[PDB]
Amino acid sequence: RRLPIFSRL
Amino acid sequence: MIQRTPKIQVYSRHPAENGKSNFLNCYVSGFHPSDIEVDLLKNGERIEKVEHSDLSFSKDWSFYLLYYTEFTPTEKDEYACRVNHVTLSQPKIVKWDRDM
Amino acid sequence: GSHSMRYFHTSVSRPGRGEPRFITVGYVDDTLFVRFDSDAASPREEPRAPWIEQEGPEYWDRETQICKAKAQTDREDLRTLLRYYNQSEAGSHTLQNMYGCDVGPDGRLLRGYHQDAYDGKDYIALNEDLSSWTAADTAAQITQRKWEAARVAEQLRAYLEGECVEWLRRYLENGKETLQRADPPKTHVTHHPISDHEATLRCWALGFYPAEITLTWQRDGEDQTQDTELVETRPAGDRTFQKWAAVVVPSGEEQRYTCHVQHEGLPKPLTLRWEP
Repeated sequence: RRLPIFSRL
Repeated sequence: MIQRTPKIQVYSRHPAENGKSNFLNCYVSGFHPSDIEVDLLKNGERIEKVEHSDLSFSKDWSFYLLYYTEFTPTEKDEYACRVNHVTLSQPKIVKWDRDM
Repeated sequence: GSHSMRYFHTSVSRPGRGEPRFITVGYVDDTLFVRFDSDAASPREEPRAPWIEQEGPEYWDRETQICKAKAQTDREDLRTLLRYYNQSEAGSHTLQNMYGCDVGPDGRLLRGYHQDAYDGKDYIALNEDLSSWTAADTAAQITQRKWEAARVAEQLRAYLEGECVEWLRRYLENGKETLQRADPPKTHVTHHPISDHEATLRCWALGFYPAEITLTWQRDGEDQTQDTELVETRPAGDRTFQKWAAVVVPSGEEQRYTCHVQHEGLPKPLTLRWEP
């Protein structure tokens, strides 16, 4: 089950 | 830009037995960047419908991929892997040797 | 045993040839179980091991949605990295991400990971504390500052300590037939004449799972580390792996050489010799 969090560089 | 040239192994799934169906594998690894061209050869000629795994990479970020197809080794038939990559001045051909 | 779950992600730009291609795969130990490829005709997260096929439609929608969102995200990030490193827009570049968790046999968190690389070079990594960052250079320090401001590490830690560990555990149970079976290597030694004066002894390990293995030659009980050719562990195509180690042996010395095999499917380390 994948990480649903997105964080831009 | 830092580049890393692929290590190349061509080998069978099970030990070679003449007349027995098998798989011919070409595993390429340790390479960057990811774009790469791999052919499997039967007597100098490209085998059609060769499959490959999905791009993954190692703890050091270097890429690996497996190319593979069904084959039936014989005494006289010569098999090989032909690889092209940005670090290679020409394509590299590694001959299949059933002892490796 | 001890186990791990890892997700791997690669985006490769290709200016003039459309948007970057995004491929991502999930593993439990050395078993691939899911894949997504943005170049597939109909990109979905697809099963690649039988024990994941029982997850319902809602699993597949959610996983697929995440993959598509990270595909777009990576595209923005690849444009940012061009700015950060003062690069032209004409070249192809790579952004890789890996995250996941290690558990011990009791199922507890041993280690979390979340790390990125750009053009094959470490960029930024979540430290083992799951609370602080290692930036590789001044570009990545800009990311670190943004991620510190947004308390990103806190969110990663919660995933890594919670869902990562709980679903790995679920997968280990559902794939207990395969994931919790170690296949011992089948081992033999072969003899390959080079000249009148010497021959190669090649110790083989075949049909083993998982991939971790030690293969070593000794001479009169001394490790021959500098004179051993050790090939990289390679997949057979049937879930299992292969490996050999070879030493060049002077004629008549064969029985002075012993091959040593350690693997988790072996209750004891093996010792083998060439047998003419």
